[PDB]
This record gives sequence, structure tokens and C-alpha cells, in this order.
Amino acid sequence: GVHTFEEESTSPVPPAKLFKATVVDGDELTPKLIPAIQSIEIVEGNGGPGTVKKVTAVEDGKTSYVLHKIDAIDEATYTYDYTISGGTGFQEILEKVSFKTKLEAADGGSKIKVSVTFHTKGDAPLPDEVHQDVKQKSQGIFKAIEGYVLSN
Ligand SMILES: O=S(=O)(O)c1cccc2cccc(Nc3ccccc3)c12
Ligand SMILES: O=S(=O)(O)c1cccc2cccc(Nc3ccccc3)c12
Ligand SMILES: O=S(=O)(O)c1cccc2cccc(Nc3ccccc3)c12
Ligand SMILES: O=S(=O)(O)c1cccc2cccc(Nc3ccccc3)c12
Ligand SMILES: O=S(=O)(O)c1cccc2cccc(Nc3ccccc3)c12
Repeated sequence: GVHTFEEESTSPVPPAKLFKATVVDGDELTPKLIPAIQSIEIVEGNGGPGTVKKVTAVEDGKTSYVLHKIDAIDEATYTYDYTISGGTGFQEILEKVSFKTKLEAADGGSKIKVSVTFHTKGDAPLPDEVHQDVKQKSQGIFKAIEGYVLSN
């Protein structure tokens, strides 16, 4: 089953700085800022579309990973589209979740435009708990980096 959500939020950080921290320096900063995430390793490609990253994390003493695949990336338009799937750490009811993110200038800061598509196994509805967990983690990473950028 396919479940789509669209959201907008704002940041006081201007788009080039926010894009650089979250997308270009994200693989270095995320493990430093999020206790559970141990590493983000490129397993295929060189940072362009098709690049696959292995994200390893620890929870309740156990180690697992998921795969992050770049669908599109363009620095000039602050565009970053990526898919989370597979590995040993992914939500059981999900085949994949695809993200389309875009920043634009707003009021000295950034407007953030997101489109999120959950692909559930078979014809399963998206449980509230799975929506909530993917959203909290997505927000957590983005907002940990944003706070870091504000501190510097
Ligand atoms: O929980 S997931 O829904 O995959 C998830 C969804 C959205 C963003 C995520 C970012 C990093 C790690 C995740 N999970 C993860 C879990 C265990 C080990 C490694 C990564 C993320
Ligand atoms: O949502 S339901 O209407 O039961 C449902 C309806 C139709 C197909 C479903 C397939 C898998 C899991 C479900 N439920 C489920 C229940 C608890 C937790 C996670 C998924 C499905
Ligand atoms: O939560 S939001 O404020 O849009 C948000 C804020 C900042 C960064 C985000 C990155 C990915 C998805 C989001 N939203 C999202 C929406 C539904 C499900 C999962 C994530 C992000
Ligand atoms: O902790 S929980 O709400 O369970 C939580 C569980 C899973 C993912 C989370 C992502 C961001 C923030 C949380 N809360 C949080 C609460 C206090 C300080 C920092 C983060 C998340
Ligand atoms: O991760 S902390 O452990 O604080 C940390 C530890 C050691 C050095 C740090 C340098 C800059 C920012 C941090 N964190 C940070 C995160 C969000 C907002 C402001 C600062 C640093």
C-alpha cells in the first residue's frame, strides 16, 4: 500500500548553510549528533543519484542497519530525494519510505517542503505508530543538525 504525506516547516538557517549541513555534511554530522547512530558508510556510488549508504545504529544493546539511497540531489535548488529500505533495522510492515525534500529562502531563513511516501507490504494500512516513528526520527536528525548549525 502507498501512503503519501506533504508538510512544510521553516528554519531560521538560510538554505545553502542548512543544505550543506543536512545533505553534504550529513554523513559526518549525524553519527556525532545522534547517540543511537554509529556510522553512515557509502556502499555504492560517489554522492550522486544511485548512491547507497548503510546507516548502522544501536538500540537496547543490539546493532542493526538500514539502507539510504539517493534518488536525486541538486545543491543549486536545495533538492534532496532519498529512499530508506531494507537491512535488519527497518520497520517490519514497510517495503520502503521515499522522501522528497526542497529548501527555499524565506525571511532570511529557509522554508522546508517535504513529500513522504510510505510503501507498506501487501495492502497494509500505515499504522499510526510507524508514521510517528519515521517522522520523529526524520525530524530528530534534521533538527539536531539545524541546532548544531545555530550553535556554530
Ligand atoms: O527506523 S527507520 O524507520 O528505518 C528510519 C526512518 C527515517 C529515518 C531514519 C534515519 C536513520 C535511521 C533510521 N532507522 C534505523 C534503525 C535501526 C538501525 C539503523 C537505522 C531511520
Ligand atoms: O490494519 S488492518 O486493518 O488490521 C489491516 C488491513 C488489511 C491488511 C493488513 C495487512 C497487514 C496488517 C494489517 N494490520 C495491522 C494491525 C496491527 C499492526 C499493524 C498492522 C492489515
Ligand atoms: O515532519 S516535518 O516537520 O515535515 C520535517 C521537518 C524537518 C525535516 C523533515 C525531513 C523529512 C520529513 C519530514 N516530515 C515528515 C512528515 C511525515 C512523515 C515523516 C516525516 C521533516
Ligand atoms: O525519546 S522518544 O520520544 O521516545 C523518541 C523515540 C524515537 C525517536 C525519537 C526521535 C526524536 C526525538 C525523540 N524524543 C526525545 C525525547 C527527549 C529528548 C530527546 C528526544 C524520539
Ligand atoms: O553533540 S555534543 O555532545 O553537544 C558536542 C560535543 C562535543 C563537541 C561539540 C561541538 C559542537 C557541537 C556539539 N553539539 C551540539 C549539538 C546541538 C546543538 C549545539 C551543539 C558538540
